Amino acid sequence: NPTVFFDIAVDGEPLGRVSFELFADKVPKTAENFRALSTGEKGFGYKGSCFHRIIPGFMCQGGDFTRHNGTGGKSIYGEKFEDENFILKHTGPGILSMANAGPNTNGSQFFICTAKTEWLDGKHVVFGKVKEGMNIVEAMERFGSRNGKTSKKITIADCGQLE
Amino acid sequence: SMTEYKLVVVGAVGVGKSALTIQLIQNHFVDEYDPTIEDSYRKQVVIDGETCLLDILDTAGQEEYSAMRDQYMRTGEGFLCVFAINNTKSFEDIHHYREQIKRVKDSEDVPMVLVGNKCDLPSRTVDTKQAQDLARSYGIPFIETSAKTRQGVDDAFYTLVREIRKHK
Ligand SMILES: CCn1c(-c2cc(N3CCN(C4CC4)CC3)cnc2[C@H](C)OC)c2c3cc(ccc31)-c1csc(n1)C[C@H](NC(=O)[C@H]1[C@@H]3COC[C@@H]31)C(=O)N1CCC[C@H](N1)C(=O)OCC(C)(C)C2
Ligand SMILES: Nc1nc2c(ncn2[C@@H]2O[C@H](COP(=O)(O)OP(=O)(O)NP(=O)(O)O)[C@@H](O)[C@H]2O)c(=O)[nH]1
Ligand SMILES: [Mg+2]
Repeated sequence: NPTVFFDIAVDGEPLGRVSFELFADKVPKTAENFRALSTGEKGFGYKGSCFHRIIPGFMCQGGDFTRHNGTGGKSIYGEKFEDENFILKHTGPGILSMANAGPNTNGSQFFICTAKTEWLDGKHVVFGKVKEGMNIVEAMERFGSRNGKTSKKITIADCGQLE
Repeated sequence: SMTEYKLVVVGAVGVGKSALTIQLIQNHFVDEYDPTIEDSYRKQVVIDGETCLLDILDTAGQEEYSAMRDQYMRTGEGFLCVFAINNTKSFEDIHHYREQIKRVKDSEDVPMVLVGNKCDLPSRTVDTKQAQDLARSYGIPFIETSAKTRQGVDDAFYTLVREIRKHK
């Protein structure tokens, strides 16, 4: 399974690096989309985009690099692509899963769980998990709120694939 | 100070609850889809010559969280029950919202307005006559709206305030 990283910044100040294992063995199409968006090899991707929704006790959501307002994003397969499978569950903190607006609407938005979110099982495609730097994701919660609006700009300052 | 009215906007996902509310508050049409978690707004208005403050709660249509609606139904004074005229399922969902509000309030006499939104669209599947008949059986007003053209937007929120005033 491939590994990717995000270097997180807060109002332009470094916070730290989070790394992810992508479950290409179980969700290869979904893992590949996230991997390519993290390297930027298609000429677009996550670099410079923000975590627009952070809800303490639940998750951190980001990935809208086309509209920068929580409604956008696109995959490497087209604006949206189908749900690959729901094999993996939202079992606890660190799970990496696809955001969507209903069935078969995966784009580039994703979320990282900071707790178990089992009611999302069967509705959101789980495709990876945090490998290193979970404390960075935990540190992002203090910039969130009940309805997810953030109090500082939380950005992916850099991202890429690890050897 | 002016009277404050606590209004709650409910209905199925995508019927236009937020688009209607943002048109009222900000005079702007949201064409993109930004599904709501929870948002609150305030606006002062003049209704029948009396100035008042609208405190509007814009709720999520997500069916997964239907059991979490009780608290805001307890607090709300009046409800805008919104469906989309091109979405028969959203019209069927209305009965479920009214029954939920009736159960939480334990009353048949709750200030409500039925709102048929997206009347600008040519693809109508819910007839005006069906919705008028449903509102009549509930004893509430029915108003057709478009968040895109602003047709009926003020009227729907103003009518809900008039319903609250008549009830209290
Ligand atoms: C009822 C309130 N409420 C809650 C919630 C629920 C709970 N519980 C439920 C579980 N109970 C246990 C069983 C007992 C305990 C109490 C507590 N407190 C809350 C919040 C804090 O009260 C304000 C939520 C929640 C979620 C939504 C709407 C309302 C919600 C909602 C709207 S849109 C969406 N969900 C999916 C969304 N879609 C888009 O963003 C589309 C945008 C357009 O196209 C691309 C992009 C998406 O993919 N994600 C990625 C996945 C996490 C998800 N967002 C999100 O934010 O979940 C937030 C949250 C807090 C996890 C859930
Ligand atoms: N043509 C037209 N489109 C509308 C109208 N009202 C809303 N829409 C569109 O319908 C979509 C959903 O609207 P939105 O207000 O977000 O719906 P909501 O009921 O608040 N959804 P949620 O429950 O997820 O928060 C958006 O693309 C919006 O532009 C309307 O009167 N006419
Ligand atoms: Mg909304």
